[PDB]
Amino acid sequence: NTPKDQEIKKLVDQNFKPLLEKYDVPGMAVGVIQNNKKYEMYYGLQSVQDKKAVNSNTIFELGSVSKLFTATAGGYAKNKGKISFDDTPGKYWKELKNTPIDQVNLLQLATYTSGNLALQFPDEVQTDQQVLTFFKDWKPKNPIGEYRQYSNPSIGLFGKVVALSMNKPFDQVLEKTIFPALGLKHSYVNVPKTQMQNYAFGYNQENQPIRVNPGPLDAPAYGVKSTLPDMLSFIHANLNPQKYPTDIQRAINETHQGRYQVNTMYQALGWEEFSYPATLQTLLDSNSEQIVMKPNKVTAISKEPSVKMYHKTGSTSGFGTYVVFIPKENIGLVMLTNKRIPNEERIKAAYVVLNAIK
Ligand SMILES: *[B@]([O])([C]N1[C]=C(C2=[C]C(C([N])=O)=[C][C]=[C]2)N=N1)OP([O])([O])=O
Repeated sequence: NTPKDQEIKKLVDQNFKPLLEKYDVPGMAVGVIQNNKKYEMYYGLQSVQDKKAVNSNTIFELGSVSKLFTATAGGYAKNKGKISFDDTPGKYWKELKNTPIDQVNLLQLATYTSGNLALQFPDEVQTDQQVLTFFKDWKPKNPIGEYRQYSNPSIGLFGKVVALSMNKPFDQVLEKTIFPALGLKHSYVNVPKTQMQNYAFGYNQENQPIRVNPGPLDAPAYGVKSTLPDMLSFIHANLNPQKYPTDIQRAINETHQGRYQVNTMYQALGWEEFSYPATLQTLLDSNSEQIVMKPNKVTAISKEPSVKMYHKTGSTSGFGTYVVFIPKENIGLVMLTNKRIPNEERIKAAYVVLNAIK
């Protein structure tokens, strides 16, 4: 009676479109993939001052969704035998050998359980020497492996170690190896001069234009930029790993493996994992201030569900991201905004749309 493309458009209009007015968001891209059919919805402006409309070429900052590519790079290196998750960083970054940080394994760095790493490096840490000094001077606090504290330095160090293991800088690992293996054409650590015209401005809480600041180990933690079509291709790879070459197939499957529990949230590699079907409140609880900002004692997985779903939020000063996929239903959703909106609104909108689709 109404074509599938129009039904998805109507659901996204009902649930995502009102957030633009509510939070004064200049631009938004919402993608759905179902049964290998991609649906792209674009709203508003990539640049207010240049009057440039959001389109399929628009490049957004992914923020912490960048961690999913770092995790994928880690999975790739492990399954090629370049690293083991039981290894310590000193094995690859020789200047960390026999330092206290060398008592933390790569899996613990990737999944934020060092027991003494905060969300950000200190502001003063900028250069490679300052990053090295920081990790050399690092001392434990909580028992290693027992406490989850969401941390850019933690997965940043994991990223740097993965890069050393593949004998390339981290930016080249993604741009030359991982992005091409996933078939991504417009995904960047460094947006080249020829694509700056497609790079959206972010907008802060006063709707002033801004972009991400350079930082220590930024690329592996929050430094990736992508388009809606690329992020839908990335969700396709996660929904259909069997259709990709062996190396990247095993990489993707590695990122789906739950490592521990924090109540109903299973920490996989980058991805957060949930028993499917999941309640809205289970997905909302995953990004509570308690889980995101504070240390939490982890428990061993005591119930492994047969059927799972996965999501990840991402924010920079000027951009919001949300990606979610459900293997059982062969469906996923990407939301990109050039203004931060509350995580709860991203998760709720996606939940209603993915549960409403026939
Ligand atoms: B990640 O996005 C955690 N997160 C937020 C940021 C960040 C970085 C900047 C910047 N200009 O460097 C500004 C604001 C925020 N880095 N890492 O995960 P979630 O939990 O979705 O915030």
